[PDB]
Amino acid sequence: VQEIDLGLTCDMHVHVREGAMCELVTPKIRDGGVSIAYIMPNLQPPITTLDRVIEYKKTLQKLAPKTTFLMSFYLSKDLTPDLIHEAAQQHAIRGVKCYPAGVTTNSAAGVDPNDFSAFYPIFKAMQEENLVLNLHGEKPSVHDGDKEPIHVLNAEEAFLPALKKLHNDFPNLKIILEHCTSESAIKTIEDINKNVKKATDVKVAATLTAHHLFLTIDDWAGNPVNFCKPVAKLPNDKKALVKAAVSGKPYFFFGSDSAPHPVQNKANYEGVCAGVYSQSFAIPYIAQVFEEQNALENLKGFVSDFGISFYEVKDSEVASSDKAILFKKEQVIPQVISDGKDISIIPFKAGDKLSWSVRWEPR
Amino acid sequence: VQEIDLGLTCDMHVHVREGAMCELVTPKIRDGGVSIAYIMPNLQPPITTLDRVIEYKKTLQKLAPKTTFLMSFYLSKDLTPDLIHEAAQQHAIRGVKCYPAGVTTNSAAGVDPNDFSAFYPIFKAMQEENLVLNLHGEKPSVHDGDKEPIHVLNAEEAFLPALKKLHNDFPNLKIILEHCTSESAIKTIEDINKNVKKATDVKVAATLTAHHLFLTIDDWAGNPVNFCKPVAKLPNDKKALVKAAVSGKPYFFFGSDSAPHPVQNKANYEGVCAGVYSQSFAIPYIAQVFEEQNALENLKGFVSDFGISFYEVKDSEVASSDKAILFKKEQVIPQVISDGKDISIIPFKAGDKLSWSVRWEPRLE
Ligand SMILES: [Zn+2]
Ligand SMILES: [Zn+2]
Ligand SMILES: [Zn+2]
Ligand SMILES: [Zn+2]
Repeated sequence: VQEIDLGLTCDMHVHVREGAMCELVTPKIRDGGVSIAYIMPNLQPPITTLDRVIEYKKTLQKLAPKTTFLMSFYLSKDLTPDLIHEAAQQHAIRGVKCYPAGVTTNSAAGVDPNDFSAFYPIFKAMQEENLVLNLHGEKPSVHDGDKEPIHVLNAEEAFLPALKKLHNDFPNLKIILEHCTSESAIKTIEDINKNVKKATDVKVAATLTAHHLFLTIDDWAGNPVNFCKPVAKLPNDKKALVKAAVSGKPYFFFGSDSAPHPVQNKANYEGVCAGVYSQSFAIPYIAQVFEEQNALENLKGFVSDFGISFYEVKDSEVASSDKAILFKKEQVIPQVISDGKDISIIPFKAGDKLSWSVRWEPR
Repeated sequence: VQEIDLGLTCDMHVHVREGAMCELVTPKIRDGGVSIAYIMPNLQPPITTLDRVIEYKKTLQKLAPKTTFLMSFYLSKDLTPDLIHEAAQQHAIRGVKCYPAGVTTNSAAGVDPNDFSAFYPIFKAMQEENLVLNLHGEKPSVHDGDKEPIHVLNAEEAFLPALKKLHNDFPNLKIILEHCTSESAIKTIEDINKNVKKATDVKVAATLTAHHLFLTIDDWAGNPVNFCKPVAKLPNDKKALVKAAVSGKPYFFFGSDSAPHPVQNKANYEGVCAGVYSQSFAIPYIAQVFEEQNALENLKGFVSDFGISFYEVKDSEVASSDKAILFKKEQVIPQVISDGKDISIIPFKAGDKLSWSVRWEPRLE
């Protein structure tokens, strides 16, 4: 019967796809306890045009009238500085998401993190419009050449100098290292923020998923349902991520990277789709971690305050002022999330018990 | 055509299962270029009795009369020193294979490698009978307690102290660290063999698979068909394995760990079966590596000489004196291996090119 008032919760890294999948999962943002969602653009084809991002947002709002949607473009050679200014001036986007080519779902149209300079006109326009640059910070794999090989376990660490160069070259650009998975990345974000004294001083932040606070390599070795990018790494990495999430620092906040796939796309003998589905119980998953760490006092900062501050979400843009309330009523995660038609998704931690449930309080 | 006479080739780590799968796969030992096969025992139930291992060998010999079968027991709670002596004296087994409990396929009846002491009477009997102790050298994963976490990436390295203690405590026992996957393991096998002058000096050997000479973690992360145990690890590990395989050292030789699974046991969202199926093109896979490494002169040692020497295979045990001839005919690995009934297997490197092919020639002398 214990309750925690989390206010206007934020999930700053959401995939809702299109079609019937989108109709199934978009109402789960609210059901999982999230008021505000930052919507990723890696559709097929990626979202790179104004009319597409406008229609997509209106489609989400039709499906969930109480959810606040922040939208993004997919970083691509199709983008122009003029397009960035137009989209920003119409409040059609809040940021631009960068996928390195080949590293994850629908990243074939993505970029080379060896030649980010080709997108400096875009970053310049984003900086002028106070838009956020979201990075999938993994270098593409390479096992040859003059250089130490890059593989799924060190690809994030190998990306960190690209992060530092972007922050150096665009010091007023807000940049997010999305879904951090390595101890090395946590330390880099902390070191970048060494001189920050209030939350509004943060320019470079990192999001943390629910599933990387639980998983290590042992959990997805043999279990495609736990396979995502960046891959869950070693116990020392998991410990560093959990310490960061409960740290109370303004430069870490919640982004689930909830990535829904129909079960048949996870049960492949080759080319398994990467992604973990956590939307249905997003805030309860996080509460489990914060309870185990005796850090529930810091839950609201991680899932509400810090994301709102970083994205400068105004009360005038919220779709609903309802507050998310956690209450300590145990529940069992179902085996599947289904639309009763052709889509079944296996949820993260299917079959496990969670100590907290989430409801909504007006005003 | 360029040809290499590989003679009596051996694959010292073979799974052929039972029933219809066995009927499909056992003929592929010969088709893949292998004369001598060491047959692993992790059946359901595991092979732990004399009559079972005798009847199993008879089944295999019927399916492949020209293949030489060396048999093993599974290291289980039920094994007794008297049974080791009995099976050895009847030439019913050449060794005993140890699976750490829970680490891989049909390992639930296996051991705790943290307390091997309960099996020391078995190892003493094996040592007296000159039987080989085959180790799946991985410690089971542990994430609780206060000691070192163990996970799929360091479980082999974590096992290496256990290997050294067994070698120290049973210095005359032939021991194989099966399917090595880590640079750490290669270094340990190399240092155990620091003072070895000829092949017959080797007491502790290691087998290397075909697929660990190709694969890294990147290749199985989203590809269940490439998932096996021990998992393929980092590029630095694969570098060490390939260098060991072409080293010409007598303490490394070929064991495929070819592990057939029906495709439906790989296309799972959880509990993907561990194992790569390499039998159908076993020797051509290895030839690919030795060619790319410019070490084809060392191929015969890796796939024939060293395994025959370590297991002390005699001409009198040999089911057929046919010689395996590698010839430089490019070929394309199929997408599926099937029996035309209910079984389809995805072979290793399905769809790829191989520079070599294999055929058989009689001994005419
Ligand atoms: Zn991503
Ligand atoms: Zn994502
Ligand atoms: Zn094994
Ligand atoms: Zn095996």
